[PDB]
Amino acid sequence: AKECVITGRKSRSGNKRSHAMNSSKRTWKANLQKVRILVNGKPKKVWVSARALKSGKVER
Amino acid sequence: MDARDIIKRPVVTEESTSILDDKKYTFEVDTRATKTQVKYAIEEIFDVKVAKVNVMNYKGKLKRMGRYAGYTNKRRKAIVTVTADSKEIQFF
Amino acid sequence: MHVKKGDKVKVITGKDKGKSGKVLAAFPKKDRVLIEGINMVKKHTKPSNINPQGGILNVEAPIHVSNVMLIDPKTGEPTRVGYEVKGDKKVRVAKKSGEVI
Amino acid sequence: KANDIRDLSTTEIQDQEKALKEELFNLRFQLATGQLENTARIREVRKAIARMKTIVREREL
RNA sequence: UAGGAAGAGUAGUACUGCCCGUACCGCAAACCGACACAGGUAGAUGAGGAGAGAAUCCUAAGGUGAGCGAGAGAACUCUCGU
RNA sequence: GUAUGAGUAGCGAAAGAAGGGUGAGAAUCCCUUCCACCGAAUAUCUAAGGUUUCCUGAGGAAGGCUCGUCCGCUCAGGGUUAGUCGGGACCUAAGCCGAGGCCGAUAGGCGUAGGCGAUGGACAACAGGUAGAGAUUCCUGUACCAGUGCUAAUUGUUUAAC
RNA sequence: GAGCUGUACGUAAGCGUUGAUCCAGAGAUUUCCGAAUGGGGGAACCCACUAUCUUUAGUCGGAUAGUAUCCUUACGUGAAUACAUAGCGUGAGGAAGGCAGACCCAGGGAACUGAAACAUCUAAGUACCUGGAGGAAGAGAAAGAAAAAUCGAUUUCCUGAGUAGCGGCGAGCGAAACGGAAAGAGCCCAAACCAAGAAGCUUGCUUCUUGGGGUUGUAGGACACUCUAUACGGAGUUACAAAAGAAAGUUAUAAAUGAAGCGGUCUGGAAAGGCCCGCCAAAGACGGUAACAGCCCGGUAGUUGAAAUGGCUUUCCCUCCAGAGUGGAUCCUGAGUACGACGGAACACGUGAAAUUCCGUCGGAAUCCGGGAGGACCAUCUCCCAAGGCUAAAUACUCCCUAGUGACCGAUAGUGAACCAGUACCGUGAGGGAAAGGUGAAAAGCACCCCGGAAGGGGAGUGAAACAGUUCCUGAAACCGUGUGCCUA
Ligand SMILES: [Mg+2]
Ligand SMILES: [Mg+2]
Ligand SMILES: [Mg+2]
Ligand SMILES: [Mg+2]
Ligand SMILES: [Mg+2]
Ligand SMILES: [Mg+2]
Ligand SMILES: [Mg+2]
Ligand SMILES: [Mg+2]
Ligand SMILES: [Mg+2]
Ligand SMILES: [Mg+2]
Ligand SMILES: [Mg+2]
Ligand SMILES: [Mg+2]
Ligand SMILES: [Mg+2]
Ligand SMILES: [Mg+2]
Ligand SMILES: [Mg+2]
Ligand SMILES: [Mg+2]
Ligand SMILES: [Mg+2]
Ligand SMILES: [Mg+2]
Ligand SMILES: [Mg+2]
Ligand SMILES: [Mg+2]
Ligand SMILES: [Mg+2]
Ligand SMILES: [Mg+2]
Ligand SMILES: [Mg+2]
Ligand SMILES: [Mg+2]
Ligand SMILES: [Mg+2]
Ligand SMILES: [Mg+2]
Ligand SMILES: [Mg+2]
Ligand SMILES: [Mg+2]
Ligand SMILES: [Mg+2]
Ligand SMILES: [Mg+2]
Ligand SMILES: [Mg+2]
Ligand SMILES: [Mg+2]
Ligand SMILES: [Mg+2]
Ligand SMILES: [Mg+2]
Ligand SMILES: [Mg+2]
Ligand SMILES: [Mg+2]
Ligand SMILES: [Mg+2]
Ligand SMILES: [Mg+2]
Ligand SMILES: [Mg+2]
Ligand SMILES: [Mg+2]
Ligand SMILES: [Mg+2]
Ligand SMILES: [Mg+2]
Ligand SMILES: [Mg+2]
Ligand SMILES: [Mg+2]
Ligand SMILES: [Mg+2]
Ligand SMILES: [Mg+2]
Ligand SMILES: [Mg+2]
Ligand SMILES: [Mg+2]
Ligand SMILES: [Mg+2]
Ligand SMILES: [Mg+2]
Ligand SMILES: [Mg+2]
Ligand SMILES: [Mg+2]
Ligand SMILES: [Mg+2]
Ligand SMILES: [Mg+2]
Ligand SMILES: [Mg+2]
Ligand SMILES: [Mg+2]
Ligand SMILES: [Mg+2]
Ligand SMILES: [Mg+2]
Ligand SMILES: [Mg+2]
Ligand SMILES: [Mg+2]
Repeated sequence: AKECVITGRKSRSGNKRSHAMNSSKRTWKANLQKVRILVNGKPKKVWVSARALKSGKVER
Repeated sequence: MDARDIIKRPVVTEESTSILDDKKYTFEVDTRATKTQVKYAIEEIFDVKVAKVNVMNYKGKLKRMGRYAGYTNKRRKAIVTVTADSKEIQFF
Repeated sequence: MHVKKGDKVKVITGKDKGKSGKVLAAFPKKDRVLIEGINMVKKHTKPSNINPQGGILNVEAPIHVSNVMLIDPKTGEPTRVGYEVKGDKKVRVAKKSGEVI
Repeated sequence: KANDIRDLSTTEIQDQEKALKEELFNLRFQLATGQLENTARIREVRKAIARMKTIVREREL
C-alpha cells in the first residue's frame, strides 16, 4: 500500500553490480512523500511521488 | 422436536424393571433433549404428573465383526419418576 | 428373461436333455430357472427345528436359461419366441406361426 | 395413496398426519417390549407420513 | 448520588431450578517407556512399642506370597560370613 | 520361504505347605487352616493420562515367557442418575486474537477499543442404607440458596413508599 | 412387464398384472461442522438479544424470522467549530471460500551442476512462494517488414539454420525477414465544432456534466457548401449498443423390433468338438451358456422411438442505425508525455561501435511550415503517425462423460492400491506407507456310524475328480521324515 495514489509507481527489483560484475540483489524505491491533498470531497494524507507533484496538484 | 420425537423407546432390562414398582420409568430420549423437555413430553403422551427426571449420557462400545471395527450408537437415558397421586405407565 | 414362471418347458442341453416340466421359480438376477423333476440334488441336511428328521433329501436345483426353450401349444415343440402387440398389451408368438403363446 | 390424499382440504390432512405419528410411537413401543408381530407396519406408517408432508408442501408451492 | 418511580415490602403455603463429567486402573499388569518391562509419575491422610524424629527394628487397620517347577549340593562366576 | 548354532541361552528382584472341591485332564482355578512379606507403604482417597479394561453368563483356537477348568484374552447381554461436588451460563493473570488504525514487492507484521484464557478470586447439604455392577447424585431423615404464584394483614401514590 | 424388500449367505413380517422392484427427465425434504457469517470455541460444541405466537396459576419451557466484516450507493442525524466535515444509524447491490498435483499472465526468485579448480558465464528466469483469470490465456489491426519492387492485423507449423551473431570470444547461448501452409475480421473512444444546464460567480468569463459529430498519413476531420436518405435499405447480443420472446428441424439424456439347426450320429460328467447333412447374412462384433456356437441366450446390421429437460441451426418477433463529392482562410489530431544524463533489466546480443523495448531518479520538446524508423551518428530518399481501448479461428492441457483401439501388463507384473488402500502400521507433528486374486458347471459345503472333551481322523454319501473339504486350480527347489539294495568302527 506504499505507492503513489495518482501515478501508481512503487518499488521494483533489480541487480546490483561491481567490478568483476558480481551480481547481488537490490530494489528501486519511488520518491514517495506524505502530503495532504484533496483526494476526495475532503482532504486526506496520502503517499504522492515527487514527480506527480511538480505540475498541478492540490495544497500539498 | 415433538413429544414423540424427544422420546424414542423404553428400556426393558433387569435393572429397568426392578424399579417399576417404585414408579420410576426408564426411556431412551433424543441425544439433544434437555431434562425439561423430557418432563413435558411425558405429560403430553401419558398424561401422568412428573416429579423428577434424571439423565445420563452413554458412549459407544467399540465392536468387531471380523476385520471390521466400529462403534455402536451413543445413548441418552432418562429415568422419570411420578407423583404418588398420579396414574401409572404400563410397560406390560 | 424369455421364459416366465409357470409355463411348460423342454430342456435342450445337459444331463436331463430331452425332458420337460413346468417352471416353479425364476431368478433373473443370475439367469437361472428352477424346473420340476430336472437336476435333482441330494443334500445332506443336519436336523433342526424345521425338518427334525434331517436325512438326505431330493430337491430340484436351478439350471441356466439358455438350456431352455419354450414349448408351443400348436404342436408341442420347442420354438423361438416373437413379440407382437395387440392394441395395448404385448403378447408372445412362436416363429412357426403357431398363434400366440 | 396420494390421489386419495389430495381430496382433503389441507386441514384434515394435518389431523391424519398427526394421528399417524401416534400409531408410529405405539408401534415402536411394542417392538422394544417384544409385543409386536407385524413388523412390516413400521415402514409403511413412516412412508404414509412422508406422503402427506409432500402434498402439503407442494400445495403451498 | 446520577437516574427510574405506583406500586412495594411482611407472614404463611405450594411450586420451579439448565448443560458437561461421574463406570474402572490410577508408585500401576489398565499412565509415559515397542513387552503383563527391577525405570519415571503432582497432591490430601499416613497408627503402636522403644525413640528428638516421617530415622531404625518388630507390629496394628489394610494389602500381598510376585505367571515355570524338583533335586543334587562338582569346577568356575556373582552377592555374603568367619 | 526354510536351515546351522540347538533341544543350546533365557523363562525379568521375593516363602510356601497340606486337606477338601470342580473337572476329560490340576504344583498353577475355588474353599479351609498354618506359615511368611509391606506397614511415611507393597495401606486409603484424588488430579493427569488411558477409553469399557467395570458386572454377570458361557469359552479355551490365538495372547499369558510353563500349566490352566483361569484371566486386564474371545462371545452375548448389562452398568455411570446432581439447584448444593469439579467446569460453563460469574471474574480476571501470563499469553493469544483483534473493527477502525500504523507499517509493508505480494503474502502479511504490529497494535487501540473489545474479547478469550486457571495453575488463582467469588459461590447454597449433611448423616446413614443399599449382597452383580452408581452414590454430598438413588432411598430415609433433617436443611439451605435463588425465584414464582396464591391467601391474610401493612404501607404509599408524583412536592412523591421503594 | 413378473417378480421384489442392496452387499448378505437367512429367519421373520410383508408388497406386486388395480401393475411393484428397476431405468431416465423434472420437483420436494436436506440434522450438525466447515468461507461459517448473532457472540465464543480445543471441529462437528457452548451461550444469546429483538419481534410475533404458543403452554402453565406463574417462574421454568417451545416454534418461527432477523442480528458478522468490508467495497459501492441512497436517506436521516451529527464533534471540537458559526457554516460545514469526520463520526453514527437505517435501506439496497457486490465480495469472501474451494480446486484439475494439468494448461498461462504477472510480482518475487535459488542452489546442486557444467566450465574437468573458480569469481564473469552456465544450470535459469528453471524449481519454488504469492496474486489474477479463462475455457482457453497471451498477441493483434503498422510511428511495421523491406530496398532500383514491393508487401499489407495477430497466432501456430515447415524451412531459413546450428546460419548471422553473442561469449574468462572459454564452457557454451543462438535469432529474424523473405519463401511454403492452417485460419481468416475488423472496430470504438480523446480533441476541434453544435445544442442544454449548473457551479466557481476568475462578475458576462472558465469549467464540470449530458446529448450529437469524429476518428486518419495519397493526411484525415472540424468548418463552408453541393446531393441523396430517417427506415427505401442495413446490421445485431463472439469485438463493432443492448435486453428479451416464439416456431420448425437436429442432437444428448430411458428404450422397441430384429433372419437362420431342439438336424442325425461318436467320445464324453456335460457338445459349442469329430464325421455326415441343411439354412441366414445390410446380421461371421463382443460376452455367456457343464469343453471351441452366425443359426441356445443377451445381442449385432438395418429400421424405429421422447412425455420432460439441456444444446445447436434457421426463421419470425424485437432492437438500433445516415453516406457521397468539392474547397482549406481558420481550428483539432492523446505533456511533465516523447526524449537526454545516471543505475539496472529484456532483447540470441555479457556496455560493447549498441540501434530497439521497459523500470527508479533528475532535466525536459515540436505539435502538420509537425513527428518517428530504416542496428552509433549526419545529409538525401523510402516507409509510417507513439504517448487511449476492444476483438472470434488457426494454438496448449485433461479432474471428468460416451464409443472404441493397442506386434501395452497379467498378481514380486500393471496405478501405492485387481481384495472395505492412502487402509493397517510408524511419528508430537509435517509426513512415510504395506501385505493380501483362483473350491466346484452347480453348495450338491460330507445325512448316518466309530475313536476323541474338543480339534482331528477311518468308513458311508455328493461329485467327472475329496490325493477338489473353507490360502480350496496346477504344486517346483531349499528344508523335514519312513522303508529299503550296495558300502562303512
Ligand atoms: Mg503504508
Ligand atoms: Mg449429570
Ligand atoms: Mg468411582
Ligand atoms: Mg509377571
Ligand atoms: Mg513396572
Ligand atoms: Mg502431608
Ligand atoms: Mg511409626
Ligand atoms: Mg514414644
Ligand atoms: Mg508422626
Ligand atoms: Mg516385618
Ligand atoms: Mg553349546
Ligand atoms: Mg551348558
Ligand atoms: Mg518370575
Ligand atoms: Mg479423564
Ligand atoms: Mg473382571
Ligand atoms: Mg500356554
Ligand atoms: Mg469343561
Ligand atoms: Mg471364566
Ligand atoms: Mg472381557
Ligand atoms: Mg436432594
Ligand atoms: Mg463451580
Ligand atoms: Mg483490519
Ligand atoms: Mg496482533
Ligand atoms: Mg484489555
Ligand atoms: Mg472465561
Ligand atoms: Mg481452578
Ligand atoms: Mg459451594
Ligand atoms: Mg466400585
Ligand atoms: Mg455462529
Ligand atoms: Mg467465529
Ligand atoms: Mg477466488
Ligand atoms: Mg565445475
Ligand atoms: Mg539466465
Ligand atoms: Mg496459483
Ligand atoms: Mg469460467
Ligand atoms: Mg484475450
Ligand atoms: Mg428382439
Ligand atoms: Mg431372432
Ligand atoms: Mg454317451
Ligand atoms: Mg454338434
Ligand atoms: Mg465369439
Ligand atoms: Mg446353452
Ligand atoms: Mg474343462
Ligand atoms: Mg468356456
Ligand atoms: Mg544506460
Ligand atoms: Mg524514464
Ligand atoms: Mg523526418
Ligand atoms: Mg530492418
Ligand atoms: Mg543505417
Ligand atoms: Mg488486448
Ligand atoms: Mg502390486
Ligand atoms: Mg501365480
Ligand atoms: Mg497416532
Ligand atoms: Mg469325516
Ligand atoms: Mg468332526
Ligand atoms: Mg471316503
Ligand atoms: Mg461315486
Ligand atoms: Mg477349472
Ligand atoms: Mg493345491
Ligand atoms: Mg518335493
